[PDB]
Formats: sequence, structure tokens, C-alpha cells
Amino acid sequence: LYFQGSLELLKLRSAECIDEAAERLGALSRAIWSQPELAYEEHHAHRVLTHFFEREPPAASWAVQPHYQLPTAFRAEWEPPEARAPRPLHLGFLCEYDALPGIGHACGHNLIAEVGAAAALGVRGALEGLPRPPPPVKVVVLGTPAEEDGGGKIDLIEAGAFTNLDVVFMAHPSQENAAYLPDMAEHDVTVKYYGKAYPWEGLNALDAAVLAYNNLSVFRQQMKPTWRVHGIIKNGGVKPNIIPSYSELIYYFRAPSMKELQVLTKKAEDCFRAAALASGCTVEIKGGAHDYYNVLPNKSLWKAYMENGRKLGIEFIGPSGSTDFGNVSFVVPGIHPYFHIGSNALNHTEQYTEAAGSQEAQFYTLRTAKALAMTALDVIFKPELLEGIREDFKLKLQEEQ
Amino acid sequence: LYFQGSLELLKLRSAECIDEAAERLGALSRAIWSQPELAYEEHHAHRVLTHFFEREPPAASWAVQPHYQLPTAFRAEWEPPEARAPRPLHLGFLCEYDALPGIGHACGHNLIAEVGAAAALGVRGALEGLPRPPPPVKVVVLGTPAEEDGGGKIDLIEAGAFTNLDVVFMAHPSQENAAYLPDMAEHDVTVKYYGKAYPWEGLNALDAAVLAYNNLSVFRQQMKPTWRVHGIIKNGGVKPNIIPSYSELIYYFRAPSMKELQVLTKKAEDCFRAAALASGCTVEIKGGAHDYYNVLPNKSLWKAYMENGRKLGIEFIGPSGSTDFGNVSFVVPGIHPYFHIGSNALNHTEQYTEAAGSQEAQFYTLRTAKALAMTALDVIFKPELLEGIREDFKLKLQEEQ
Amino acid sequence: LYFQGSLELLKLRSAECIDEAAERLGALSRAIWSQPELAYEEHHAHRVLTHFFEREPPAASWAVQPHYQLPTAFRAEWEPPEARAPRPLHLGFLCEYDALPGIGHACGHNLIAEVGAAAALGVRGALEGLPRPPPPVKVVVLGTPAEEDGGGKIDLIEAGAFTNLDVVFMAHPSQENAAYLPDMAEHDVTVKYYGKAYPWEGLNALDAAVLAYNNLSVFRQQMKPTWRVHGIIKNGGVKPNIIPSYSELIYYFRAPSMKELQVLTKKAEDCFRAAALASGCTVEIKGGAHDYYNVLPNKSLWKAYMENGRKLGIEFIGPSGSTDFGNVSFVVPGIHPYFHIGSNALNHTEQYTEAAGSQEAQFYTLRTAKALAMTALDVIFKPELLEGIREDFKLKLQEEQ
Amino acid sequence: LYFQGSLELLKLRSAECIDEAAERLGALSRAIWSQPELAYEEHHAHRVLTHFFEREPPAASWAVQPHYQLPTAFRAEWEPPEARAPRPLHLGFLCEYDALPGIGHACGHNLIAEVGAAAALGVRGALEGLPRPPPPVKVVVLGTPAEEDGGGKIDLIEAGAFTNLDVVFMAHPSQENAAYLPDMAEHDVTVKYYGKAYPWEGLNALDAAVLAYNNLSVFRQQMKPTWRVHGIIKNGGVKPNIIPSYSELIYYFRAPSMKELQVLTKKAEDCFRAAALASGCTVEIKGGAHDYYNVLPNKSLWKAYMENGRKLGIEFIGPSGSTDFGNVSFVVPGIHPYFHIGSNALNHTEQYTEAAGSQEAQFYTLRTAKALAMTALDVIFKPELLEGIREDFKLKLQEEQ
Ligand SMILES: N[C@@H](Cc1c[nH]c[nH+]1)C(=O)O
Ligand SMILES: N[C@@H](Cc1c[nH]c[nH+]1)C(=O)O
Ligand SMILES: N[C@@H](Cc1c[nH]c[nH+]1)C(=O)O
Ligand SMILES: N[C@@H](Cc1c[nH]c[nH+]1)C(=O)O
Ligand code: NA
Ligand code: NA
Ligand code: NA
Ligand code: NA
Ligand SMILES: [Zn+2]
Ligand SMILES: [Zn+2]
Ligand SMILES: [Zn+2]
Ligand SMILES: [Zn+2]
Ligand SMILES: [Zn+2]
Ligand SMILES: [Zn+2]
Ligand SMILES: [Zn+2]
Ligand SMILES: [Zn+2]
Repeated sequence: LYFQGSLELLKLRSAECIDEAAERLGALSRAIWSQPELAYEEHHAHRVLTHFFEREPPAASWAVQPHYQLPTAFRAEWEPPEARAPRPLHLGFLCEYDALPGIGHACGHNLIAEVGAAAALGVRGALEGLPRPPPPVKVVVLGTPAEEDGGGKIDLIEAGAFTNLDVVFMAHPSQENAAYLPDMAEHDVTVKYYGKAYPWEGLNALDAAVLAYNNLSVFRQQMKPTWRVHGIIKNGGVKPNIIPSYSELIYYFRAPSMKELQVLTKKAEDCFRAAALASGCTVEIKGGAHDYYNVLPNKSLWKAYMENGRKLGIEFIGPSGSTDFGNVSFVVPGIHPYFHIGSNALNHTEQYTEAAGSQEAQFYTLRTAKALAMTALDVIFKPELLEGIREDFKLKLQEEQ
Repeated sequence: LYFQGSLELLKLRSAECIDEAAERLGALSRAIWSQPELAYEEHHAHRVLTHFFEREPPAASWAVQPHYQLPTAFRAEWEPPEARAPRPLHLGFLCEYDALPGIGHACGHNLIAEVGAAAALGVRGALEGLPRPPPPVKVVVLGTPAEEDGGGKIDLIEAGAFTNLDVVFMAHPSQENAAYLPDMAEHDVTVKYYGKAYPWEGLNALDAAVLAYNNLSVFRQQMKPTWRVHGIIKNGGVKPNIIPSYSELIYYFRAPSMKELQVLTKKAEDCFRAAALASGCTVEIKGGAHDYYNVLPNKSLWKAYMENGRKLGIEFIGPSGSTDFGNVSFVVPGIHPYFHIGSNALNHTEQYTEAAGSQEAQFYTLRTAKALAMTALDVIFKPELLEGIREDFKLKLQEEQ
Repeated sequence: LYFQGSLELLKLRSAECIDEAAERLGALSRAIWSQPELAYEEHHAHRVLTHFFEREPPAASWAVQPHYQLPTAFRAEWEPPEARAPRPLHLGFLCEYDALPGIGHACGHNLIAEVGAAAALGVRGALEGLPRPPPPVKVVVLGTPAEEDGGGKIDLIEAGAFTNLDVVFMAHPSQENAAYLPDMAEHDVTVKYYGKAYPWEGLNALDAAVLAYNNLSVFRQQMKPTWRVHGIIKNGGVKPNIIPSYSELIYYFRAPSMKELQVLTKKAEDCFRAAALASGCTVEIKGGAHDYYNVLPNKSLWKAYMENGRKLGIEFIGPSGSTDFGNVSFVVPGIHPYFHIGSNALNHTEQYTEAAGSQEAQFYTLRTAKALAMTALDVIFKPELLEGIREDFKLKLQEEQ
Repeated sequence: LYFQGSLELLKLRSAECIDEAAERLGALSRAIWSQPELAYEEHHAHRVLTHFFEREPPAASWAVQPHYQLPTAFRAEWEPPEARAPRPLHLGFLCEYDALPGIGHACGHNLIAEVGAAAALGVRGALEGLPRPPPPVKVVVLGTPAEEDGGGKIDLIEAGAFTNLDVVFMAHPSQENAAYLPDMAEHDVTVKYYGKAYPWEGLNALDAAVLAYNNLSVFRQQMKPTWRVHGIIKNGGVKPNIIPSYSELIYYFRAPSMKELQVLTKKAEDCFRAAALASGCTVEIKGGAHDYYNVLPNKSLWKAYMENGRKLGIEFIGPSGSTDFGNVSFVVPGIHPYFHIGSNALNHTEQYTEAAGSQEAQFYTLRTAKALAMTALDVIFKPELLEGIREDFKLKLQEEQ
């Protein structure tokens, strides 16, 4: 309540500290939105975000590590400069910023960078505005490039960037406010067929591509209704007067779990290899470098986030049904809420790029950032919540194993 | 020429002996045409043909063996009753008589029985009307049922009925007069798919049938243009509300040689097994009991037959592109000429049944029978022709091996 | 409460009246379960159910109409014999009883007949055990044959059997207790292709069936994930040596609404007609006599039923995702709850036939019948519930239009 | 015979005049073979061939028209400079020279240019070496670019280049010597599908391409065995995460006649439009600018050419089963013999490029050129042959109409 230094007063300070930084946070959003960059090519966004945390007053109070493990990734850390002779809490906030080809930031990833920077700013301000000994906490900001292709979070996982985080937060703009939305696991694959080019002495690799297409097509009747299979024939011949000795298909499969994705992938391999057997061609089946994991929910973290958004005016009920945050949620307890930004346009469409950079979207972005910061304060000052977050994380991890 | 007992005079007697038997040979044709019977069910035709050779005067001069190896097959033999203390010539004439379902004798097999009986009658009469010692010859008539399905000639081959024949003759009515027409090799197959019948827990055997159909369909572009593949989906499900756990296809393949038929059959097996792999079903691939061989030609026998038909007024240029006579031609030198019967209708059509039983067809049938009988006389009295027939048979046999 | 003639006391009497009839209701179940009969062939079940209501004491107090509109359908009615010089309430209870081929009553329809007869018995006993003037109510039992094929309820709808009913009740055994489960709309179709049977002069009707199969197969990627399409190739040729001039497919489509089912059906027609265009065959597309409607829920009726089952010990969370009760729910407000019967077996499986006729299933059947009877008493004595049932019915009807 | 100025002596002079020019004709072949150029890009070959006829002694005795109608086409004409106050004979010889991409002159078109230039040289020398009045003849050489793609002869036909020719000659190197080989008619087509890119709101243009492929594939069973259909999927999608709204196929069809090609093309259009109907996409079907005609034979011209090659030592028994000479043969009586060049390699293969430029091929090229020149002399001095050539041309033209 009104009591001296209550948790309610700290959550207020975090909201006021975000409102005070509304101007430069909006400039951060515009800087990324105006210069859209693709996966692993976000050099300007990396410059903009690293400079942002460097200039945060007092300068160098955020320990910033540019080019952290990836050329466009970065890492910024803050803790209250104090000690007393007992493990500190590590709270992580992620910033995405890569855009889509041709249409710009049609996923509103400029707002994801803004909302992750704002939440970390609000947490520090709430702890800064605390007298007495502040509890041991380290605020960690991680710039994770290449969400839309590659999986920069996975590259960071392989570098050990998430091994010492206790909780991780981010948020993603969408069409409705939901503390959790089902993002599925994904496996990418490239299929190449090789034949030999008098057509009686011919192995038709284009036949193999079409037969593979037919094999998967009739299989759709027996897929679990939650499964997804989409693919194209990238290469289906060059000239009609020569038997195509080469064909190439590119597919990706999605299932709500790693176990179900393995069954779907084996079923697809059977379809690809059957096309080789029927056509006489040889086949190479090459999976992508990284499989995307489904996002594990965290019940305790979820319920605490919803209670904070309710006080803020958020009414609760994604874009791509898979994200590399799923790999993160498998190693660190996290939440990935989606938030409405004042538009009816769909993600990955041109009209969403308009909404992502609009002035109307800034209110919804900064409001959701406030909810993330207050939820982070909840974990800091409620040990029973932190244990409940860990129990929910351990239980969910056993089922998915 | 006019000389006492010339080969020209013997060929005339064979023609006169056939003309004299025109009445009862036509009755033989009508008896089979009027009561059409299917493969291995030709009990009446067997009765009619056995009685025919039994009543040939003097009675029992034809040694007739009814129910020879097959219930509806038979065997009739004649030789001049004389000896002198040096291997005799065995000349075979085949009679087919099985009809087609529904449309009757749309292949004119009633005329095949007539033409084989007439040729053997003409040969005996030409030798009967010879004074002095007649050369050692045995005229053998073989009733071969089930040409249109099963291959009764093959059943007779397995009984050793052709192991002591030197030359074999028959003729088949068609649309044009040709001393030889390309009949191909054939392999029949029945394909059965087995799945398991909540459709996510389903193996769709109907998918396997359709995928097998697609696999063979695109393969048609790479088949040799002389190859043929035809098939049906005999069983493709029973009720739509149950995943079909069983499917059944029936196919036959044709190629001009045994070697090429093996390549086509292996290619088809790959298509059938690929459908099993793509659908998850198991597959049984069951070939027919008998493969049909292509008909080997005999150049010497061919040229001698054409020279005899030319003197008779026949002008030279089939129904099913495969016949069990091909298996016979592989073990005995033979000819299988086709002859026009005064009709434009196609074989295996209702309007050919009309032509096969017409009065107009009797002249063309008895004329071709005359050509067969004279050709048989050529082999009897020209040792240089018999050796040339055997050399052509040995050479053709090596290529097809 | 304990008050003289409370609604709570009437619900108790209905439960006691059902418990008293447990013996003969179980005999009713066994009589139908032991002699399984198919759609429109349920002559014995019709005899058993009509005799049941005739012998209910005092005899002829149930006005029974055998062979009502359908040969195996029936109608039984009861009202308190009294008047006073104001429209009476008509409450309907449905009895299903047709079984499945081969596996018997694998849907537990013997229990559906029992539960509908028991609920109507319990309502009459609760009203019988009421002194003073009883409110004007007519209990109507309708025997609806051919649920699993045909749609006997639709035949009864066309006879006007539901035009004077205010509320209608039934229940269906399943795996879990749910006051409502999504049953979809369904449209059946039979597709026939006609060609012309020298294969160059051939229209292949089997090609049309396979091409239609392929057209629908690739369409599955673009169907709404709630849609369902299942079909078979009933006729795909007779002999491989003749081009198939005829083919036949049987399909059914399911969508959660009539509007969505029309879009799916037009899309399928495009696939069927495209196969005709590609093959050159003509096509006949014949829809089933009756389309099945999706089941409209009724919120007020639903919530009242759940509150009654809770007092009975039922814990709340189908077989065929479509039923002719959906057509009934479109013209009369109704509920179609599913109830667990002590088994893990799935509907339409052999092991569910075991559960449907077991002694263990009688407790769950009679318990759910008690819940139906108490819910019927709620409608009789709560005018605010009846109006709320009608408002929910009118609102739901506008959306589905 | 030996008589003063016999036709036999003129044919000898034509052979001696070709033998004398063997050196510079071989240089002509090497100049084109060493610098392979593609359709309509044969600038160097045009320079080489125009300069060849310009430098033929006496210079400018060949009236050469460079850049004739096409940039790389040309025209050279010679006649004996004399008059007398009765229509002259126009004899045409064609030179091809365009090569194949990547593999060079794998069709030996360098030899086609050489053989057409040599035959025209031999004819002029035979007429030059004639005293007295020479009959009125004009030797016309036409450079026809872009045989392997485009049809430069057709461009020349549209300019009227063949309207005043009486007979036309060329020759094409192959594997065996044949005065005529069946080259078929050809029709090219490009098929484009347009859809609309939430996959439930999607028209899949890749489905249209695959369905079109399946439609044509099953059609192969019913094509006439002389027909040919080959095609590729040039564009079958770009990224798997977007429904392909565009697809592109490229096909060509071949039939032995224009009438049969029209039936095959309509059947293919039905397959392409059916894919549009099944997928919901719109389709554009665009045929090539020029259809290729089948080559009409000329019996009289054929028999005269074979009699000349026999005297030369040629023993008689193509690459692409269609050529733009077929369009020429439809408007001018012509022959297009194929000739062996000392190699077993196949046309359009790398090893044929080796043979085309070898020293071994020069003897066979110059020998066939001698046969063309003598055949041209036959037409000049046998009026009964010229009339027979025209009667055969008129009769063959009526059947193909
Ligand atoms: N198929 C998507 C999946 C995805 C990952 N991140 C965003 N989208 C891709 O191309 O990467
Ligand atoms: N496929 C044909 C082949 C044949 C053999 N004999 C006559 N026809 C069959 O059913 O037997
Ligand atoms: N497809 C099912 C649908 C159904 C209606 N009732 C029960 N099941 C049928 O054959 O009728
Ligand atoms: N399909 C061949 C046909 C052809 C014409 N000339 C030579 N080849 C082409 O691409 O042109
Ligand atoms: Na600011
Ligand atoms: Na007689
Ligand atoms: Na009782
Ligand atoms: Na020279
Ligand atoms: Zn995105
Ligand atoms: Zn995104
Ligand atoms: Zn036949
Ligand atoms: Zn036959
Ligand atoms: Zn059922
Ligand atoms: Zn049921
Ligand atoms: Zn070429
Ligand atoms: Zn060429």
C-alpha cells in the first residue's frame, strides 16, 4: 500500500521511470524502424542499441559488450554498485530487431527492441530509487539478432549466454493481448534429387519432385490436425528438351512438441525417399542447422504478469507459429506475451509495418513494458514466486522430454 | 509341274481334300461359334472337336486322346500305316476355341479350330493320295484351351507335349493377311496394400493405390515407346467413414522381349514398393502363374508360307499383343499368320463375333488352311528347307537369351 | 429446501422414480443391445420400446403411436389427466437404437434409448407425485431410428414432429462427461465418371478418379484446420485389358457451420469437375438426400444441466462428428450431453460394444437420466429459464443464418 | 555414257569441282566450328559465309546479299551470264550454322553450312564447264540462322524467300545415311498460373503446376504411341513460408502431322485449364511464335538422290525430331537427307562436337555434297523428273491438309 518502500511503490517508480524515458525510447524505435535490416545484417540497429545503453545516465553505468558472440548481437548489464559479505538474481531482457525482406518491419520487431530496453530501464530505476541495501540483482539485456531466419538466440545459447539467467522476459506485438500464445516447434529441410540425363535412358528428377509432392499431399489426411507442412519446388528443370537430372524442394514442418515433430519428420522422409525409389534418382535430405523449439509456458510467471497488466488496463483474451525463444524457454524460465498495438492489420503484412512505426503504437508498447518491469519486481521480492517459477519449469521440462 | 507325283500335284490334292471337307468343317466352326465357352470351360468344344477326328473316315484312323493333360484339351494323330526297317517328321497343328465373356467369339477362335483341323485334314489327304512308300511323317493335332486367359499351351508345354514336334502351325483371323505380326511378351501382376484402421492413427491403403498409380503414370514418359502398361484399382475402399486398410490393383506389362520385360517389371516393382514406403503400408506383389513369351519368327518358314499363299490369291501387307503361342515358338519352330476374313470390324468387338460366324468368313478360313497344308508339304519334301528352319530357329533363340 | 412441494423435493422424486424403474430400464437396454439392428431395420427395437411405454402402469396411461411416420419410429405422450378453463409446455425426449454393421452397438445407442425413456419416466413420476393443480405439461417421447445412416430425425422433422416442441432432451454415451461437444455439419456425395472404351480412342474414367483424388489431396493444405474430407474409390475398373469407362467415388465433408460447409463443397465440386475436364469424361455429382446440421448449443439450458449433474456427482470436462440431432437443434432448443460409462474404449469400436451392454454402464446411464429429468423440471418451474432458453435459441439462430 | 556432254559427264565435273574446293570448304567448316554461335547471334558465321561466296572466283560472280531479312541471314545467287529471247529453274541450297549452348556444334551444323555451299559450288562448276547454250537455271544459296531455336527458315518464309524456288536441298549429319527420316511437327507452350497469397485464404499456384503435371502424366496412357510430350516446372515457388501465388511451366508437344498435333495440343490445354479449375488459379496458355511443321517427303526427288549416292558409295538404311525445314518442305519440294560422318556419337552430345570438327568428317560431308549436286543436275536435265517432283508435292500436300 502506501507503506514506506512497499512493492506497490516500487512498481509505480518503474512506471514513472518508463514514462520519463518515453521520448528517447520512441527515438530508439524510430531509428530501427526507419532503417530495416535483415537477419545477421543489423549493423545499424546494433549501433543504435549499443549507443543507447552507453549514453544512459550516468554514462557507462550500463556495462555494454558490443559484438557479443555475434557481430550484430550485444549485451548490457546493470547492478546496484554495492556489496556486503547469497547468490544474486539474474533477470534477462531480450531485444529483437531484424526485419522482413521487401516489406520492412512487418513483425514490429522495432517495438520488441524498444519494449525490452524499456522494461530493463524501468527495473533499474525502481531499484535505483531504493534506499538501504538493495537485494542482489543483475539486470541483463541481450540483443538477439536473426529471429526471422537463423535463430540468433540459439547461437547465443551455444555460447552459454543463458546458462546463468534465472528469468527471461520479452514481448511481441500482435493483434490481441495474450500472456501466452502457442508457438510450435519447427524443422526445416532441403531436398535434392539427382538423376541421369533418348529419354528411355533417363532418370527424371522432376518426376521425383512431383511424386514427393503427391506423397506428402495425400499424407495430409492422416496428419494430426495441429501439424503443419509447407514447401515449394525451388528447381524443377531448366529446358524442356532435356530430361531434368536435378530437382530441389524446400520444406518446413511444425508440430506442438519435439516428440511429435520427430514423427512428422520421419513420415516426410519416407515420402521423400519413396519419390527417389519410384523415379530411380538418388536423394539428399538436409535438415536446417537449427531446429526451433516450442515455447514452454510458466504458470506462476504467467499469472503474475496478468495481474500486473490488469492494473495497467490491459485486457487479455502468434505471427509466426515458431520462434527461437522456444529454445530459450527450454533452458531458462521465461514469458513471451503478445500485445495489441492499436491496429487490425496482420503480422508479416505491409499494413503492419505502418502500425509498428506509428505514433499510436508507442502507448501500447510502453504500457506492456511497464507490465514486464513490474513482473520482474515481483520475482525479486517474492521468493515463493521464484520457487514456484522453478517448480513449474522443472515439471514442464519433464513432459517435453 | 505335271510330272507324276510332283510336289505341285500333292499341294493340289491337299487343296481338293480341303474343298471336299468344306461342309463338315463349316459345321465344326458353327458348333463352336454357337456355344461360346470360356477358358478351361470348353467342354462342348472339346466334345465337338474330339468327335470330329473320331468320325473322320475310316473311323479311328485318327488316334484321338480326349482330356489330354487338360480336361478340355485333346490330341489327335495320324500317320500312314506302313513301315520299313531314319527319324519321322512330326508336324503339329493347334486348335484354339475359347471365347470372350459377354461378347462371344469376338476373336474368331472358332475359325482357329477350323483352320487347324482343315490343314491337318489336307496334309493327310495329300499323303493318302500318294502311292509307293510315303516319307515318314506324323500329323499331330493339339487342342489348346484357354488362350485368352491362363495359357493352355503353357500347361501343355509343361506336360512335354511339344518336346517331340519338329514344326508347328496355326492361324488367327484378323483384319489383314500377314505371315507374321509382332506379339509381345506379357507379365501379369496383382498388387495388394495392407494398412491399419482417429485418422491420425491410420495407415491409408487407398493412398498407396493412388500413389502407385501416380508413380507409374509419370514413369510413362521414360518407358521405351514399344512398352505397354495397363492397370486398374480393383479395390479402393468400402466406406468413407473408415480409413481403408486394404487396396488392390491389377496390372499387366508388355515388352517385345523377355529381357526388356524384366526391366519394365523391376521398374514397376519400384513404383509399387515406393507407394508402400510413402504410405506406411505393407505390399504383396504377386506375378501371374505364367508369363507370355513374344513370338519368335522363322524366316525360312515365313518365306515358304508367303509363296504358297500368293499362288492361292492371298495378298500380304494382332488382336491381343501377346499369346501363349509365343511360349510355343520358343521351343518349336512355328508360324502364326493372321488372315483377313471379309470384315472391317476389330478383334475383341461385338461386330467381329458377327464376322467370325458369317458365311463370308468360311472362304478366307479354308483358303488360309490350304496355305498351311501346302507349307507343311514343303517341309516334308524339302530337306534344305527343314535345315534352314532349324538354323533360323537356333539363331533367333540365341538373341532372345 | 425442505419446504412443502419445493422444486428440490420434485427433483428427488424424479430420481427415486428412476431408481425404482432401474430393473425394467436395464431390461430395456439389454433387449436392444442383444439384438442389434441397422438403420430403418429396427423392428425388434421398435417392438420393445413401444411395448415398454404401453405396459407402464397404469396401462395405456402413455398414449403410444407405433409406426409413427417411419415404420420403426414411434411416439409416446403423457400429461396429467386434468383441465381448467395458457399454453402447455411440450418437453421432448428422443430415443435412438440403431446399431453398427458387424460390431453391434459400438456407439451405445441401446443406452440412448434407455436414458431417454428413463428421463421421461422420472419427469412423469415427479409430476404424478404432485398434489394440487399441476402446471400444464406434456411429456413427449420420440423414437428416432437411423441416426448412424439416413437421419431419421430429419424424416420426422419433415413430418412436422418437432414443430410443437418447446425443449428437447437426449444423451449419448462417450468417454467423458460434457454437457456439450462440437458436432459438425456434414454433406455426403457420390461421384461417377463416364468415359468411352486401341487405347488412343479411349476416355479413362479411372484417370478421372485418381486425378480427382490428387485434386482434393493438394487442396488439404488450404482447408481450414477444422474441416474434414474423407472418401474412397468404390469402383476403379474391372479388367486391366479394357480402358475403364466408369469410375465411382464416395465422399463426405464436414465443417462447423452450414456456411463453411457450402464453401468446402463448392471447392470439392471444382476438384471433381476438373478431373472430368482433364480426362475428357463426363461427371455426375450427387449429394446425399439429407445434409446434417451442426448442433447449436443453448447456454441457459447448458448451465442448468451442469448444475443438476454436479449435485448428482458428475464431473464435467463426439463419437461421430455429426448427428441428425443438429437438424433438430436448429428447429427446437435442445441439449445433447455426452456421458462416460465406466470404460476407456472408443466409440465405434468392438470394445465399446462390451461397455455399452455391461452392468457397469447402467449406473452412469441412470445417473445421466436423472440429470435430464431434473433439468426438464427446471424448465417447467422457472419461466425466466424458459425465456432465456428462447433468447439464446434466437440469437444462435441468427449467426448460423 | 562417254558421249559428248552427257549428263554423266556433268555429274563428274560437279564432283571434280567439289574435290578441287575441298581445301577452302574445310576452312569454311573450321571457321564456323571453332567459333560456335547461338540462334540469331551468328555474326561471325554470317561474316565467314558471306565472304566465302564473295571471294569465289571470279569475285562478285556470286551475287551476295548480306543481312538478308535477318541480321545473320544471307543470300547468294549465281546464273550463267547469258540470255536469248521459257521460265528458268530456281534451285535452292540452305546453310545452317547456329550451335548449341555449352557443348558447341553438337549437331554438326558447321557441316550443314559446308555441305550446302559445296553442293551449290558443284552445280555452278558443272554448268560453267558446259559449252553451247546452258539451260536457264539460277543457283540460290540461303543462309538460314536459328534452326535450334526460333526457326529462321520460318522468318525467311514470311519474307517470301521461298516463293520463287522450284526445288530446295540440304543435308544434316547424323549416325546413318538415310535419304529421309521422320521429323515431326512441334508446338511450344508456356503455362503461367496466378493465385492469391492464414493459408485458408490462399490460392496455391504450385498446386496448379503439380496438378497439371499429374493431368498430363496419366494422359500418357492414351496418347498415340507416336506422340511426344516433354515439360518442366520452371517456377515452383520462392519461399516455403508464403503460399506460392505464381507458377510457370514450359512444354512442347510433337506429333507426325499438323492435324494430330492440334488434337494433342487441345488435350494438353484441357489438362492445364483443369489444374486452374481445381486450384482456383487463373491460367495463361501462350503458344510459341512459330509452330514447326513435319517434313513432307518427295518420292521422285528421294529416289533420284538415292541412285546418285549409290554410285558414290553411300549405303542407305533424326537428331531433333522437328526442324523448321518442315515448314520449308510444305511450300517448296525438298529433300533433307541425313548422312553418317564416321562416328558413333549421338547428336546433341559433347562427343558429336568432336566428330563434327574432325578431319574424318570432311570426306563424308563432301561426298554427300556431291550427291546433292548430281541430284540438282538431274532436275535440270530431266523434265519428267521435275513434273514427277511436282505431282508428288501436290499429292502429299492434299493429305496433310
Ligand atoms: N519458417 C520461418 C520460421 C521463423 C522463425 N522465426 C521467424 N519465423 C522462417 O523462415 O524462419
Ligand atoms: N491381358 C490378356 C493377354 C492375353 C493372353 N491371351 C489373350 N490375351 C489376358 O487377359 O490374358
Ligand atoms: N458419415 C457418417 C455420419 C453419421 C451420421 N450419423 C452417424 N454418423 C454416416 O455414414 O452416416
Ligand atoms: N524443342 C526444340 C525443337 C527444335 C527446333 N530446332 C531444333 N530443335 C527447340 O528448343 O527448338
Ligand atoms: Na527522454
Ligand atoms: Na463334308
Ligand atoms: Na422395474
Ligand atoms: Na581450295
Ligand atoms: Zn515475425
Ligand atoms: Zn516476429
Ligand atoms: Zn484374342
Ligand atoms: Zn485371339
Ligand atoms: Zn455413432
Ligand atoms: Zn452415435
Ligand atoms: Zn540439332
Ligand atoms: Zn540440327
